[PDB]
Amino acid sequence: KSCWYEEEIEENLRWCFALNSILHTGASQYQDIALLDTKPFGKALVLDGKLQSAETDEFIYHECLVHPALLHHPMPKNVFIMGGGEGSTARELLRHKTIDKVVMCDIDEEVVEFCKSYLVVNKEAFHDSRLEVVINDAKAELEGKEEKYDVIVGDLADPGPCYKLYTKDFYELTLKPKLKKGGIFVTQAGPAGIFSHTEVFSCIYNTLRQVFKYVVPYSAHIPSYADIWGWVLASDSPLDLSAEELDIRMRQRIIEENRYLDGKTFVSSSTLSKAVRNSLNNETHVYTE
Amino acid sequence: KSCWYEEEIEENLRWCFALNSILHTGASQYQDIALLDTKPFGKALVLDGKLQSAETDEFIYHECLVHPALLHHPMPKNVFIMGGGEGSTARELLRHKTIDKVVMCDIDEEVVEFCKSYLVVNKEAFHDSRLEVVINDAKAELEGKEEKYDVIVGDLADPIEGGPCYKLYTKDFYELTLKPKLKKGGIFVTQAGPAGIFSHTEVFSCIYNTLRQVFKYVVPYSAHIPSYADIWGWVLASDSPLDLSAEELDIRMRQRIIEENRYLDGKTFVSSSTLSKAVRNSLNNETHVYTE
Amino acid sequence: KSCWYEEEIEENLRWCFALNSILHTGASQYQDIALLDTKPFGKALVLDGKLQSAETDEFIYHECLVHPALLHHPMPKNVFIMGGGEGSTARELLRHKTIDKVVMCDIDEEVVEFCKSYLVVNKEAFHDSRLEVVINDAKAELEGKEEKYDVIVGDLADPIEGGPCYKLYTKDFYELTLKPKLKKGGIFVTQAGPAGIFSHTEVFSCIYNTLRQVFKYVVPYSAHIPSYADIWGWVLASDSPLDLSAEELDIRMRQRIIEENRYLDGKTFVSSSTLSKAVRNSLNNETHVYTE
Amino acid sequence: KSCWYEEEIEENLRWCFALNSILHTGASQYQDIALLDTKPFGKALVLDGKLQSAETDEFIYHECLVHPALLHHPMPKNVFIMGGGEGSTARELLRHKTIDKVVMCDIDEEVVEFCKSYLVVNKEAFHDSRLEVVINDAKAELEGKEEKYDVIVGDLADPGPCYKLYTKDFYELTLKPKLKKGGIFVTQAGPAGIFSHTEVFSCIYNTLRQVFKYVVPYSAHIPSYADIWGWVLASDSPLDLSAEELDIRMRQRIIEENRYLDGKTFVSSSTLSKAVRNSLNNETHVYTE
Ligand SMILES: [Mg+2]
Ligand SMILES: [Mg+2]
Ligand SMILES: [Mg+2]
Ligand SMILES: [Mg+2]
Repeated sequence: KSCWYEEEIEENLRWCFALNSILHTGASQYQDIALLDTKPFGKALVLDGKLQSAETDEFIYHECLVHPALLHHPMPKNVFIMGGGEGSTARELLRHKTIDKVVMCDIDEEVVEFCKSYLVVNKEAFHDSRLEVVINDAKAELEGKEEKYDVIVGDLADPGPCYKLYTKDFYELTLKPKLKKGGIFVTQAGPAGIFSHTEVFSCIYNTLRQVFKYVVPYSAHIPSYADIWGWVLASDSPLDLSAEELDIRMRQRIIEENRYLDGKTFVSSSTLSKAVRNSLNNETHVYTE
Repeated sequence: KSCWYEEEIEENLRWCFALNSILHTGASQYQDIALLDTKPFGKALVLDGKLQSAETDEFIYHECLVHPALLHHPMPKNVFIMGGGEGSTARELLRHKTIDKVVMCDIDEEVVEFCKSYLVVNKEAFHDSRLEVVINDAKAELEGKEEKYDVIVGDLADPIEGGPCYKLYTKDFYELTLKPKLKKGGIFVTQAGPAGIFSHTEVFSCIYNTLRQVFKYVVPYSAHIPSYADIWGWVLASDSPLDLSAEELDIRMRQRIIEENRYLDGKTFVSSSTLSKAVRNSLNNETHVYTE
Repeated sequence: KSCWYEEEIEENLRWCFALNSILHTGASQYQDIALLDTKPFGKALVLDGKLQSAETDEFIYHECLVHPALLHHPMPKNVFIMGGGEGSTARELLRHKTIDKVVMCDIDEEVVEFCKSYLVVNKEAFHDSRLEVVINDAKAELEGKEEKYDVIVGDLADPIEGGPCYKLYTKDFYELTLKPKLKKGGIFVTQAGPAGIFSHTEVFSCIYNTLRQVFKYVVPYSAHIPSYADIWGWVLASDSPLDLSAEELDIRMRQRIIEENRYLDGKTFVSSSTLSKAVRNSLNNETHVYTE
Repeated sequence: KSCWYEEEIEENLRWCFALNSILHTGASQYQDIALLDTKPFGKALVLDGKLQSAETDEFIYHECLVHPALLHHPMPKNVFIMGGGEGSTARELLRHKTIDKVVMCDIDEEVVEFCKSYLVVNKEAFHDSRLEVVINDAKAELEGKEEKYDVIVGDLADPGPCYKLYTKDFYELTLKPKLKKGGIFVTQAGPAGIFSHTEVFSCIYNTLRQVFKYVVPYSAHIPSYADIWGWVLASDSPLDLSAEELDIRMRQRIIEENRYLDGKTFVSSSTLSKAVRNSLNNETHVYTE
C-alpha cells in the first residue's frame, strides 16, 4: 500500500495503518487535530499525532468505560465526565433510561466542536437535552460547583495537565465530596498488557485502593490501541453483581443492545491474569501532590 | 533507533520492532528462518518473515497451549505434538510430572535443528529422555502406528496458509485419523489463530465449528500475546467433560507441574474461556467446516 | 510528520515522502490512479503505486523527453505520442512554434480524463486546437493509417512491466511499424527507464541496443530526476544525423520554443549525452534485443 | 523484506534499505559507529545514524573527489586530506605514481581504527609507507606545521565543528599558505541536485570563487547518497584539460584502471545543468568567521 499513518506506541515499537484519505483538519491553540480515513480502523481521530478514537472499535472502549459503573449503581441519575471531548462517552451514558443529566467537562473547545461537526456517530448525543458541555479544567469545575453526582467518569489522557486528576489528594479531597451517597467513580487507566500495565494502570489501581473501600480493576483488548486497555471502578459501596444480574439490568436500563458488553464479558474483563493480579497486589506507588 | 524489524499483520497494518541485531539464519525449501535480537521483545524467531516466538512472551502462548489440556486430563502419560519444532511446547509438557513420553512430529528438520541449537530456553527439553523427535507429516505418522495418546497437541501454522498443514484441521482428519489415536479420556488441543474482536472470524471460529462436528465437548479460549499484536486462540476438544473450577485447576498445577506457571492460574483459564459477547455469538453461529 | 507516501524503488530500497493530503483518485481495469499532495515534491500523480509525475520536477523529464528530438529536426510539423496521457509531453511539444499537429495515443482513457481535469499545468495544452487525443493501442493506431510524422515520441511504461507496452519496444515494431511512419529526416525518441550506474542494465542498455539494430544514428542520454530517486534515460534514433553543438541547440531554442526552458539548454544536452565510462561501455557491449 | 535501516535524508524525505545483518559496532566519545550488511548497497558505514560510505558505490565518490585534482597538477608529490577517516580517499591518492606522501588528518581516532580493522577495501592503503595518519583538527594541524602541499583535499562533513573549514578566512589565511606554487585544492561540497544544491554546494563554490583565481565545480550521482553530489576544484593556475589529455594522464600516472572516471566523464561532470549553472552564478552567500 501507498499511503500510511505512522505512530510510535513506545520508543521501540511503531504501528502503521494504511490510509484512504485525510478527511478533515483543524487546530486549537492547544493541539493539532485530524480525522483520517484509515483502511484497518475506519475513521480515526488523531490529536497531536496520537490516535484517540477509531470508528471500528471505539464502541468497545466506551461500552467498557461507561456501562459497568452505571449498572452497579441502583439508580444513577446524574453523571459528570472529566474529559470525554469526542462525545462517545456521553453517547453511551445517554442510553441509560435512569439518566437525566450528563455534564461533559473538557478543556479544548475546538476539539469538542470538531467532533460535534465531524463524528457522525455522536450527532444525536450532542443534541440530547440532558447533555451539558462545559469548557473548563475538571478539577476547577468540580471545586467551583456544589452539585454532587451519582457517577463520575474519568475520560482524560493517561497521567502533564491531566496528572493531577489521578492523585490521592484529588480523589480524597475533591472528587469524593462531589459523589453522592452510594456513588461510583470509574476512570480509564491506561494500557493493561501483561507488561504494559505497570506504566500507569497498576499505579491508578493502587492510588484508588487508598481512598475507596471497594475497587474493581478490569480490562479489554482494543485493536486500534495496540494493547489491552484498563479501567478501574471505585465506590464506598460494594461492587458485586453476577453476570445474570448484569444482563437483567442491561435489558431493563439501557436502550438497544450493547455490541461488546454483556454480563459474562464483564466478569471475564474483571478477572485479570495471574501476573497482572499479583502485580496490582505488589504495587506500592501512589500518585500524590 | 535506525534498524527495524517490520511485519505486515494485515496488508493494511504494519508493526515495527527496533532491532539490536540479526543473530542467525537458516532455510529449508519449506521456509526461511531468522533469529533476531529485538528491543521490545528480546530474541525472536521469525519463519518466512512472520514472528513465531518472542523471548519476552512466548511463555504465554506455550502455557496456554499446553496446560489447560493436561490439567483437565486425570493422568496424562503420553502426548503427541503436531508441529512444535521450536521446542517450547515440549518444554511445557515436560514440566508435568505425570508425563512419561512426548512425541514431537514436525515436517521441517531444519527448524528443529536450528531451535535445538539456538533456543537455549529449550535445551533441557530437547535432551530429556522422555522426548522423541520424529520428522514426518503428522497425518502419515499417526496413521502409520497404532499407539494412542492421552493428549494430542496441534502446534501448526494456521489453515489459512493452506499448504501441508491445512489437512490437519479438517473434519475427516479429526474424525478418522486423530480421534482413533486418542486414549479413553483423551483431549485434543490446537492453536487456533487470531481471536480478536474482528480477527477471530478468519480461522478461530472455523476451527471451533469444525471441532464441534467431531467432539462432544469443545472449549475455545483466548489470551493476548503482545508480540503477536492480537488476542490469540486455542481450542480444547474431548469426548469426556472439560469443566473444572479455577481452584481444582490450581490444585492440579501445584500437584503436577514442576515450578510455578508465569501466566496461567485457574482463574486466568476461566477468564480465557469466557469469550466476549460478539465472539461467543460469532462462534455459536459459525457454519464453515474445514474439509479436503 | 505522521502521514507518508511510500514506494519500493527496488524490493530492497524504499523511498518515503511526507504527505499533506490524498487529493483525488480514479481507476480503470488497467491501473489505479491517485493524486497526492506531498511535502517534498508537491502534487504527485501515482499510477498503480508508482509515482509518475511530481509537480516540482516533472519539467525535467518532459523537457528531456521532448526538446532534444524536436531541436535536432530541421522543421518538425507533426508529432505522434505513444502514451503521454498525463498531458505534459503534449504541453512541451506545443511550445514549439513549428508544430501544426500533435497526436496523443494512449490506451487508458481514464488517465487522460483524470489528468485533463486535475493537472491544471496542462489545461492549455489539452485545449490547444493542434492536439488530437486518440484512445488506442499505438501499434494498431500507427498501422491503421498512412500518415507519417516528423517526430514520434515514446512515453510509455518500461518494457520490464511486460504488459501491453512491451511490443512497442521490439525490433520488429520499430522496423516494420514505426520507421515506415516517419517522414524524411524523422526522429524517434523514447523514454528508456532508469539510467543509474547499476540500474541502467535493466532496460536502458537493452532499449539502446534494440534501437541500434534499426536506426543508423542512436544517441542515449540521461538526467537526474529527484522524485524518481534515480538518473533517468531517453534515447534518440534517426536515419539522419543527430550531431548539433550546444550553441546551435541554444539558437534553435531561442528561435522555436515559446518561453525559456527551465532545465534544458544546449550544454545540458551535451552533458546528458555524455554518459559515464561504465555506462558507455555497458551500452556498447549490450547484446540483448527486444523481440516478440 | 523483514529488516530495514532507515535514514531521514531531509525533514520530509526518508530512505530505507533492506538489511542482511549488523556486522560490527563501536563507538568513540564522539559518535556511534556501525558497519551494516545491506542488500542494495553492500557493506555500509554508518556514523551517528548517517550513512557515510557504501561498498557498491564509494568508488564513485572517491574517484571523483581525488583524481581530477591530481590529474590537473603537473607533478603532485604530497597531499594533505582534511578528514578522510575511512581510508578510501588515501587509497585513491596512493594509486598515483607521482605521490610520495599522503597525510590523513581526522579528529576521531576510533573511527580510523574501526575502518582500518573492518574496511577490507582499504587494508593495503592503510599499510602503505607513504601514508601518515594524524589525529587532530585539520585547521590546527595545518596552522602548526610549515610543510606545504601540492594538493589539499577536503573530505570532511558538510558545513558544527567542520563549518569553520569552509570559510573565506580559513581558505585565504590558513589553507592557501600551505599550498605550494601551482597547488590545487579540492573539496567535497555536499548535495548538488537541481534543488538540493542551494543548501551548501552553491555557497562553497561562491566562497572559493572569492579566494582562488580558477574554480571548477562538478558533480555526479551517488546512488547510496540519494542525490547528485558535488565537488569543487580551486587553484591559482588554470584548470583546463581536454578529455583526451585527461585519459593520457590517467594511463601514465594512475596504477590500474579507474572504474568510474575517464576524461569524458569528467567533462560531463563539470558541465552543470542550466538551472544549477545559473544558480551558482547568482549565489551571494559567502561563509565567514
Ligand atoms: Mg481517549
Ligand atoms: Mg502473526
Ligand atoms: Mg519509479
Ligand atoms: Mg563522507
